Amino acid sequence: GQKVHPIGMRIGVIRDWDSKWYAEKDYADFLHEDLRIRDYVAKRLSDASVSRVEIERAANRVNITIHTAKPGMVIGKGGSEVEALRKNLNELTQKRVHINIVEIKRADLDAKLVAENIARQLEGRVSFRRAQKQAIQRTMRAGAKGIKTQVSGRLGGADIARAEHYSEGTVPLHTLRADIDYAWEEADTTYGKLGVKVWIYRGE
Amino acid sequence: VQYYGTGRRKSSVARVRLVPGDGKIVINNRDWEDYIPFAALREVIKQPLVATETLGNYDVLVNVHGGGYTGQAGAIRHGVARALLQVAPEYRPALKSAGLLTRDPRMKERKKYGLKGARRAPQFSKR
Amino acid sequence: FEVLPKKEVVLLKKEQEKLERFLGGIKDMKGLPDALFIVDPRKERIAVAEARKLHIPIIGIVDTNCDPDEIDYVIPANDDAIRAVKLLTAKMADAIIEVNQ
Amino acid sequence: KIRIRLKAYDHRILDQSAEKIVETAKRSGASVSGPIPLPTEKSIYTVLRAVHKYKDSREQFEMRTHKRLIDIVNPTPQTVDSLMRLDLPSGVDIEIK
Amino acid sequence: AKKSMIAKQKRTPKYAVQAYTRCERCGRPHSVIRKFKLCRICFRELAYKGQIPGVKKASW
Amino acid sequence: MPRKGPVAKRDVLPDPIYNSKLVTRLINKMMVDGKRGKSQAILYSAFDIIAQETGKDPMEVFEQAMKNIMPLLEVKARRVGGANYQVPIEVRADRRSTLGLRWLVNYARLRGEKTMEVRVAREIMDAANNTGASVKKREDTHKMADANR
RNA sequence: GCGAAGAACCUUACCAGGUCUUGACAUCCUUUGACCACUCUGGAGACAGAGCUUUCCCGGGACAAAGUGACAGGUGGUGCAUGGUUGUCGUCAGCUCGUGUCGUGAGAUGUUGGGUUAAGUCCCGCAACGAGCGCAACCCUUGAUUUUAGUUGCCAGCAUUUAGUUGGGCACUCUAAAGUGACUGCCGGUGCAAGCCGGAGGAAGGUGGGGAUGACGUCAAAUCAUCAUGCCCCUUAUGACCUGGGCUACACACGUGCUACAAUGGAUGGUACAAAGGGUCGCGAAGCCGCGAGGUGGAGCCAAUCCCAUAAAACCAUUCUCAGUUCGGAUUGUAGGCUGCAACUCGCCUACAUGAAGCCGGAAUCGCUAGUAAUCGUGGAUCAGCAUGCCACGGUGAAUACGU
Ligand SMILES: [Mg+2]
Ligand SMILES: [Mg+2]
Ligand SMILES: [Mg+2]
Ligand SMILES: [Mg+2]
Ligand SMILES: [Mg+2]
Ligand SMILES: [Mg+2]
Ligand SMILES: [Mg+2]
Ligand SMILES: [Mg+2]
Ligand SMILES: [Mg+2]
Ligand SMILES: [Mg+2]
Ligand SMILES: [Mg+2]
Ligand SMILES: [Mg+2]
Ligand SMILES: [Mg+2]
Ligand SMILES: [Mg+2]
Ligand SMILES: [Mg+2]
Ligand SMILES: [Mg+2]
Ligand SMILES: [Mg+2]
Ligand SMILES: [Mg+2]
Ligand SMILES: [Mg+2]
Ligand SMILES: [Mg+2]
Ligand SMILES: [Mg+2]
Ligand SMILES: [Mg+2]
Ligand SMILES: [Mg+2]
Ligand SMILES: [Mg+2]
Ligand SMILES: [Mg+2]
Ligand SMILES: [Mg+2]
Ligand SMILES: [Mg+2]
Ligand SMILES: [Mg+2]
Ligand SMILES: [Mg+2]
Ligand SMILES: [Mg+2]
Ligand SMILES: [Mg+2]
Ligand SMILES: [Mg+2]
Ligand SMILES: [Mg+2]
Ligand SMILES: [Mg+2]
Ligand SMILES: [Mg+2]
Ligand SMILES: [Mg+2]
Ligand SMILES: [Mg+2]
Ligand SMILES: [Mg+2]
Ligand SMILES: [Mg+2]
Ligand SMILES: [Mg+2]
Ligand SMILES: [Mg+2]
Ligand SMILES: [Mg+2]
Ligand SMILES: [Mg+2]
Ligand SMILES: [Mg+2]
Ligand SMILES: [Mg+2]
Ligand SMILES: [Mg+2]
Ligand SMILES: [Mg+2]
Ligand SMILES: [Mg+2]
Ligand SMILES: [Mg+2]
Ligand SMILES: [Mg+2]
Ligand SMILES: [Mg+2]
Ligand SMILES: [Mg+2]
Ligand SMILES: [Mg+2]
Ligand SMILES: [Mg+2]
Ligand SMILES: [Mg+2]
Ligand SMILES: [Mg+2]
Ligand SMILES: [Mg+2]
Ligand SMILES: [Mg+2]
Ligand SMILES: [Mg+2]
Ligand SMILES: [Mg+2]
Ligand SMILES: [Mg+2]
Ligand SMILES: [Mg+2]
Ligand SMILES: [Mg+2]
Ligand SMILES: [Mg+2]
Ligand SMILES: [Mg+2]
Ligand SMILES: [Mg+2]
Ligand SMILES: [Mg+2]
Ligand SMILES: [Mg+2]
Ligand SMILES: [Mg+2]
Ligand SMILES: [Mg+2]
Ligand SMILES: [Mg+2]
Ligand SMILES: [Mg+2]
Ligand SMILES: [Mg+2]
Ligand SMILES: [Mg+2]
Ligand SMILES: [Mg+2]
Ligand SMILES: [Mg+2]
Ligand SMILES: [Mg+2]
Ligand SMILES: [Mg+2]
Ligand SMILES: [Mg+2]
Ligand SMILES: [Mg+2]
Ligand SMILES: [Mg+2]
Ligand SMILES: [Zn+2]
Repeated sequence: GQKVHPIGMRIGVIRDWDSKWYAEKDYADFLHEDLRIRDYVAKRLSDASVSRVEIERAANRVNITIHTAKPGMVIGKGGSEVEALRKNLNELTQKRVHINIVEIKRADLDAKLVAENIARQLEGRVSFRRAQKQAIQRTMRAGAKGIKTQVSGRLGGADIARAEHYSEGTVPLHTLRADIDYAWEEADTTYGKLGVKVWIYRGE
Repeated sequence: VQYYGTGRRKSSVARVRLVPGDGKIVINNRDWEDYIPFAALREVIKQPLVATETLGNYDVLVNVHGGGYTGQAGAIRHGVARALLQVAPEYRPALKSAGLLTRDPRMKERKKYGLKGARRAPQFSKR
Repeated sequence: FEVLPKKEVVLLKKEQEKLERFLGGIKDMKGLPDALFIVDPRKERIAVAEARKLHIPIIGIVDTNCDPDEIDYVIPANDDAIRAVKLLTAKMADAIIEVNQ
Repeated sequence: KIRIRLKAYDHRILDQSAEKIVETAKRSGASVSGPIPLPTEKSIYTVLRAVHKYKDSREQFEMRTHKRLIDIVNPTPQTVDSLMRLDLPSGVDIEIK
Repeated sequence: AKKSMIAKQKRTPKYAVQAYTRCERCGRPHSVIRKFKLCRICFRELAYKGQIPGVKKASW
Repeated sequence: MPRKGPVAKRDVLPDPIYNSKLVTRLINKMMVDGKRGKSQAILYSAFDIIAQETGKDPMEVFEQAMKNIMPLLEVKARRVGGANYQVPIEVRADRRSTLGLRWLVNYARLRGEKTMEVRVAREIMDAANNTGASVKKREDTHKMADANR
């Protein structure tokens, strides 16, 4: 049986959209400009541990917020990387772009970051069990109420693919006021392609 | 000098107003036999005034919209029942005894995907 | 007094009823008892076995069909009826009363 | 004699914006008529759930637009200046006639 | 043949009725909604991510 | 095998003109495609014909006919030893009236006059005099039960 | 009636013929920096040949023509190497853990037994006492109602008009934010209890109606053709461009539907009552013309305002009078209407003519437990045009359930 995307089940219920702008007659072009912005930002700040990007619009003016774990790489020594990004985004959109940076405290409590971590260990040939268990350990000692991870694919370069999952605490997926974060990332292996799924049930 | 009631049935809603008079029923500025040319519908509409013995003491002027003719009649009946309930508290048992104060809750259901209706399903064949 | 809208009346009341019915007067058991009194070791084999595992001495009236070797201070008698059990229990209780003062 | 129409995808931020506009207009002006709730408009998008087969398994999505209307009757320079100088949240769309 | 298909769809056609629509993320010809310019699959995944404003899963 | 027990029963309403539930059940049994008004007017016209010809109220004529075409015994299938056989059984009151109305309408639709009001009126009048298609339908049902008793 | 929420050209991946080779699509290289657009000649078109021609900005950059690689390009294969997404049992009721006890041990108990429930839902027993993910609740909608708010909504008491029109007012419907309300809560019986049968009040009574929600697992189930990807193949061709055809073929068999076989009906005339939706390179009113499909005309609208927009069954009169017919509409002949460069293969619609089978369907088989089935219309996505399909909306509105 299939499950519904836990984030999709909570958009508008207890969660919020990542694109907080309203438009009519200029909706498709705004949407695809936002998609291009997101892709270009994701391809530039790859190794900066970026957790979330949100975009807003108001009268020929694009505001971008980048929730990231370590702002020192994003916000440079005095504004080198930020201004390079802003100029490139200006040339990409032909608008006026203002870039705002915030820092994620307790970065082990965010699902995308831990999924990136597990994918990075798996790409570096670290046993899947070790990576999953250690990520669970750190996430739980960071103050979570529940963690669940699974890794699926040609595990260890075998001929037949399978999936293995581990958990600690509780993750109630059917409760609507439960605030589960969720992330899926791919690891690029010489044997194929591996998938890492992470559910984090926080206090809310 | 005016007793008001609001009736509803299916998607029909009716503003019923009741004034002392002779028995003249008015529906949407149209006569109640010209608006309703059948007879059983008139019987069901005047059930609330027959349950109690106050049939000919009142005039009802109504303002209905939504739904169809039987829905029109049901909404009118509910509205006049509530107006009579407003006239005197002692009418409350009798109108409750015939179920004329209940607003009928059953409304048309929802079309479901994979089905041809609310419940009707496609024809099934093993082979 | 009220913390739930209606779940108190629905659940909590029967919860206390059943819990106190099972528990009795041991709501303030500070530690393990220094002795036990058993009406009969046949119908209460679980209790006497559990006490034996804890090496706690026991005292109990038994019938002609009970096991006396498990109780170290066995006192066979007629555990049926009411007067005999009440008399033996009252004797043991006012006996402990005259010494615990 | 001044019309304002506010439209958004959720009623919380739009409620805040409408109440704030009413507050500022009352402060710097003389009169205002309370926000009339215009009917919300919703559109439904039915999409096949699978990638290849399975017509009978689908998924509905929806999109709702919430609207409010405000009138200022006694227009004064302070009221107009304060209303035009407001900074409404992003995601709430304002139209002044 | 996919990049040639996308490039030909982007080019101005010889006749006005020659023109058709493709999904702007993946160059898919069928099932393209034209408020979003997205095929059904890209629409579904972007809606689950939360990157299409206003749209939410419909319960009603 | 599942069924969890007896179920509730429907609560029909007395007719606005002839204040009886059985008239309502007959009207419902004649209904087609949810057209209450057509069958209702047809029944009113048929009772007009009855009152015109016989000269008495149509309600007692209708009740006499229904009393004359309600069954008592009926044949039901029983599967024993790998073979199915017909056997006698007695109907409840509800099934009694149900079969009466079903046969009345079924054999009134099969008569040979121009309209439907005439067909219904003639079938009712025949049933009130122990004659007609609906009358013989319960005669053999009594016969079929006896031959397998 | 599955991908396909729109195959005349395009889509298009297939075929025939005509053409191209660092390339239709990307980065870097080397010279030039705005190239493209336009006119005419030839050609079915792709393409070639002449003129006007190309206006980068502040050495940077993205665009731009030429020549050359490094490279690009595959809807090519393997779903039995994969990621992701989905079906199915099935919204079926299960899947486990902590601390104790019983076993030499793997293990067991709780989770077995009797009742009850929609349910591992709950009760009573019982060497177990509890908890967690699944059930239930939190979310959406519908049925009653209070406060806040009265325009584009409503019109009662008032003047007005072809008209709720204009004045005037939020009284009433309505709209939409926040609350209230239902819990076997109270009564009688029954039971040790859970519970079961009836009763009161109430808009609503036994999780009130309906959604979203799919645990652990099964089928090497579906998809390399939405996407991505290991490995294996092609590289003057398995890549790329074009015009024409094909996916619409037809002795036949199966699946899902639409229209009927008539009097509860056909034709003609009159005449009521909805809901949910769509509209700015868009919806398109009045008036005039046409037998009709339509044409013309341009009002009001970025819309609770204007348009789509005639609801149809139902009801009332006249007629037909049981007839393969005043039923039924296939099939074919002629004349037209729109969209589009273009309607032959192969669009939809109209007028006149023609008027096939078909008399309620064999063995057999399907759906449905209430505003349901049955029936009547309406809107939307895809969309220049094209649906009897799909997804939603209301009007009228049943029969039956003894039982396993
Ligand atoms: Mg499933
Ligand atoms: Mg998902
Ligand atoms: Mg998931
Ligand atoms: Mg998988
Ligand atoms: Mg009126
Ligand atoms: Mg009116
Ligand atoms: Mg009136
Ligand atoms: Mg009038
Ligand atoms: Mg209504
Ligand atoms: Mg559904
Ligand atoms: Mg279907
Ligand atoms: Mg089918
Ligand atoms: Mg079959
Ligand atoms: Mg689709
Ligand atoms: Mg899909
Ligand atoms: Mg399926
Ligand atoms: Mg479902
Ligand atoms: Mg590709
Ligand atoms: Mg097209
Ligand atoms: Mg019943
Ligand atoms: Mg009726
Ligand atoms: Mg189907
Ligand atoms: Mg086809
Ligand atoms: Mg071609
Ligand atoms: Mg390649
Ligand atoms: Mg392989
Ligand atoms: Mg394959
Ligand atoms: Mg696979
Ligand atoms: Mg498979
Ligand atoms: Mg296969
Ligand atoms: Mg798979
Ligand atoms: Mg295989
Ligand atoms: Mg199973
Ligand atoms: Mg199982
Ligand atoms: Mg089990
Ligand atoms: Mg066992
Ligand atoms: Mg449970
Ligand atoms: Mg649930
Ligand atoms: Mg309402
Ligand atoms: Mg009751
Ligand atoms: Mg309902
Ligand atoms: Mg509910
Ligand atoms: Mg296979
Ligand atoms: Mg299978
Ligand atoms: Mg198979
Ligand atoms: Mg296959
Ligand atoms: Mg490939
Ligand atoms: Mg691919
Ligand atoms: Mg495929
Ligand atoms: Mg394939
Ligand atoms: Mg495709
Ligand atoms: Mg169908
Ligand atoms: Mg049909
Ligand atoms: Mg005809
Ligand atoms: Mg007519
Ligand atoms: Mg109407
Ligand atoms: Mg409307
Ligand atoms: Mg349209
Ligand atoms: Mg229309
Ligand atoms: Mg309409
Ligand atoms: Mg013939
Ligand atoms: Mg033809
Ligand atoms: Mg043609
Ligand atoms: Mg054609
Ligand atoms: Mg003709
Ligand atoms: Mg001929
Ligand atoms: Mg014949
Ligand atoms: Mg015939
Ligand atoms: Mg069946
Ligand atoms: Mg059922
Ligand atoms: Mg139908
Ligand atoms: Mg029809
Ligand atoms: Mg229709
Ligand atoms: Mg229909
Ligand atoms: Mg329609
Ligand atoms: Mg349509
Ligand atoms: Mg169309
Ligand atoms: Mg259709
Ligand atoms: Mg057609
Ligand atoms: Mg249909
Ligand atoms: Mg049953
Ligand atoms: Zn796509």
